[PDB]
Amino acid sequence: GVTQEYIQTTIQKVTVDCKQYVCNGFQKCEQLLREYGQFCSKINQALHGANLRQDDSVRNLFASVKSSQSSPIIPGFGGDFNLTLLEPVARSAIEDLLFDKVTIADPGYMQGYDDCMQQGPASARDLICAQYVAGYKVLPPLMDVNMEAAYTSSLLGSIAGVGWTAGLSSFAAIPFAQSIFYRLNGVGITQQVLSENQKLIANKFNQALGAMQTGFTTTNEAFHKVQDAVNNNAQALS
Amino acid sequence: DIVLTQSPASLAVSLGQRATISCRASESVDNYGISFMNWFQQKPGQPPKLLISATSNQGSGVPARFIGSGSGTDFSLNIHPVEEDDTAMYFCQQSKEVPRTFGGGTKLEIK
Amino acid sequence: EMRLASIAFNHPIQVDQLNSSYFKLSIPTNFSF
Amino acid sequence: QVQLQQSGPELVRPGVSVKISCKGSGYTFTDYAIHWVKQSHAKSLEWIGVFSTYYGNTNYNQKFKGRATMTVDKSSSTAYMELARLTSEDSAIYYCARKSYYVDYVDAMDYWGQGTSVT
Amino acid sequence: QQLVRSESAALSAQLAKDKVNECVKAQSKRSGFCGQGTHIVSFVVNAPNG
Amino acid sequence: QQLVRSESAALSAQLAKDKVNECVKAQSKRSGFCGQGTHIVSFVVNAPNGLYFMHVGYYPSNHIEVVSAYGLCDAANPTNCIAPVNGYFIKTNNTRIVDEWSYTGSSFYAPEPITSLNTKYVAPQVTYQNISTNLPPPLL
Repeated sequence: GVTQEYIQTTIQKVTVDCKQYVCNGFQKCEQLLREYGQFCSKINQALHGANLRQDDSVRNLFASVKSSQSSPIIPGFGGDFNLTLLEPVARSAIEDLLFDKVTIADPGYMQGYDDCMQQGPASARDLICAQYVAGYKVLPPLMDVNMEAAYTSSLLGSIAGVGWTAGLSSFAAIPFAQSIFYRLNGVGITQQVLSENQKLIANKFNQALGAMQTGFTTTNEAFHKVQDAVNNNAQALS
Repeated sequence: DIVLTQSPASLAVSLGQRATISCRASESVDNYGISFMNWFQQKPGQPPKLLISATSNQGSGVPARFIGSGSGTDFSLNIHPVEEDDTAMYFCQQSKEVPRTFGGGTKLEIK
Repeated sequence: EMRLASIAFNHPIQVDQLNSSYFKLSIPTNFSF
Repeated sequence: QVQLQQSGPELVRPGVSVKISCKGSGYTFTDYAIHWVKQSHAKSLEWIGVFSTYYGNTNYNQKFKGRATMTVDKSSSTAYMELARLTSEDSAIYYCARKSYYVDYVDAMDYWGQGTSVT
Repeated sequence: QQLVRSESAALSAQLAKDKVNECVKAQSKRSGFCGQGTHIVSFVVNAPNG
Repeated sequence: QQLVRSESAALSAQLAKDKVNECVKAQSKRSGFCGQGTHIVSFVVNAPNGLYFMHVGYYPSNHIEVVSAYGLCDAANPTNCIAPVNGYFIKTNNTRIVDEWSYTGSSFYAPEPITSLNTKYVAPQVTYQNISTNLPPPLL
C-alpha cells in the first residue's frame, strides 16, 4: 500500500518597487518620500536577502539529488511492475496530474506583460497582470523545470540499487525486480516464499500503485497541503 | 571442453595471395559476449606465438594483415597479403574454460 | 561584455542494465581525501 | 626484453619422475602465473597446468592431476614442474608461458619459453 | 511576514534533503520516517514549490 | 526581534549537539550528515558564537565497469551456495589469480582470491553461477 507526503522547499520569490507602491510619479509625494527614503532601502535589502536564501536552499538540495552514476531508463522498465511514473519521453504523467489538479493561476514570464495589455482576452483575471500596476516583481525559479525533470530521472536511475553494502561507491546496475526481492529478504520474508510468489507480489504491488489515480482528491492530506502552499502565496499578493 | 576443428588441413598459396582459415567449435565459446578466441602461429625451430585475439586484429602479436572474424561457434582468420615468412602452423585457442584446450591446427606454405 | 550562457547539467555516468544471471558493475580505481 | 629460460633437455628413464624448470627474466616474476604446455608431436600440443607465482594456487589438466605437481622459488625468480612415473609416450617438447590480458577477461599465453625436451 | 516564511521553508527544505538521503537512497530500519509499513522503496516527484 | 533570534539559536544548538553525538563521536553509515564522501572521522573547533565542523571525506575516482555475479555455487551439489561479504564476485582480470573469479572490496577496485574469510553460505538461487571445477569455499 502507499502513503504520500508533501514537503515544501521554497517560498515564491518576489520583490517590491518601493517607490511605486507608495506613489506613482507625482512630484509632491516624491519630495515627501525622500524624508522616508531610507525605509525603502531597508525594505529592498531585506527582500533581496530573503531571495538569496531561497536560492541557496535550491542548490544545496540539488547537490544531494545528483548521483555520480545512474542506469539509463527505457520503456518497459521494471518488468512486470507497471511503473506509471516513467516519463513520456518529459516530466511524468503523475506530475502532470498534480499540476492539473492544482488550481494555480496561469504562469508568468512569457508572454507576461502583453497578457496584461489589450492584446489578449478581456476575461484574463491574473494577479500577474496586476503585478505591473502594483510594481511587484515575481522572480523566476532558479531550478528550471527541464533540469528538474532530469534530476528526478537521475534519482530513478539510482534504483537497483541501494543494497549490496552501503551503495556509496559501487553501482549494482541490476533489474528492479531483483532489488525488490532483496528488500523483501531484508525484512525477514524467506527467500523460498519470495520465489514461489513472484507474480503474486507483482500483482499486489501494482494494485497499490494503481490507487494513485484516486489519490488526487481533497481527502488526501498531502494533496491538500500542496494546494494550500499555492494558496498561501496567492494570499500574500492579494 | 569445447572441441575445435579447423580447415583446410593445409593450404598452399602464391606470393601476395589472400588466404583464410575456417575454425569451428562444437559449442559456442561466448560467455557474456567475451568470445575468448585467440589465434597462434608456429614455425619449426621456435615456440608457438600469439597473433591476435577476437577483439584485437592488430597488435597482441602481429600487424593488421591478420584479421580474425566471427562469433558463436564460427571463427576465421583472413590474411590478404600472404608472404613466404607467413609459412607456418596456425592454431585456434579456447580461453573460455579449463582445460583450455586448443585445435590441432593447419599448415600454410607458399607454393 | 558579459556572456549569456546555459546552465550546465552534469550527466551521471551511464551504466547499462543487463539481462540474465550476471551484471555490469561500476567500481572506482582511484580516490582522494 | 621479457624472456623465459627453460632448463636443458634430459633422457630420463621410464618409471622415474622428471623435473623441468624456467627462470623468468626482464619482469617482476611474482606478478604472473606460469602456464605449462606439452608438445607430444610436432602437429599436436596440449595444456598441462597453471601455477600462480604469487599465491601458489594451481589448476591442472585432469589427466595429470595424479601425475604432476609444481613449485616456485621466488628468490631465484624460477618455477618448476615435476611429473611422476615417466613413460615413453610422454616424450615431448615442453614449454613454459606467461599469463596476460591483451583483452579484458581473456587469458593470453603471451611470452613463450624456447622449448626443452624429455625422452 | 516574508522573512518568517522564508525561514520555515529553509527548515522544511532541510527535512526533504534528509529524506532524499535516507528514505529514498536506502532501505531503512528506523520505522518513524517513511510510510508506516516497515520500509521498502520510496519515490519522489516534483511538486510546485516542493 | 531578539526573542525570535534566540529561539532559532536554540534550535541550531540542538543540531550541533546531535552532530557531536553522531558525526564526531562515531563513524556513520547514514550518508546525509557529515561531508558527502561516505563518512570517515570529522573534527570540530570553536568559532565565534558557535561550532565549526570539518569533515574528512572519501571521494571515488576513475570508475571502470566490470563483469559480476550475484553469487557462486557448486554445480555438483546445489545446496553448496555462497555470496560475498562486504564486497563482490567479479570475473578475474588479474594475472596472479588462476581462479576465474575474484573477490573485491566494495570501496575500491581490488581483486583477490575467494576465501572463507570474505564469503558466507547462503540459500541457493537460480542466478548463482554453477561452478563445475575449482571452488575453495567449500572445497567440496
